[PDB]
Amino acid sequence: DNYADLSDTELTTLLRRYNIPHGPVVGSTRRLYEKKIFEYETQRRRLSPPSSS
Repeated sequence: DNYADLSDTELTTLLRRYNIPHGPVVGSTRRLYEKKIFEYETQRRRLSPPSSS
């Protein structure tokens, strides 16, 4: 998509706009957040658990 142009704000606008379980946006767990954000919009996104699993 474009995880080589956006900056931190967008990460949080992509880790806080969908509400992905993200804590501190640090280097290590930086891609894991810009990477969850991939299926989140191309096959899955929330599908929260209505009953169990």
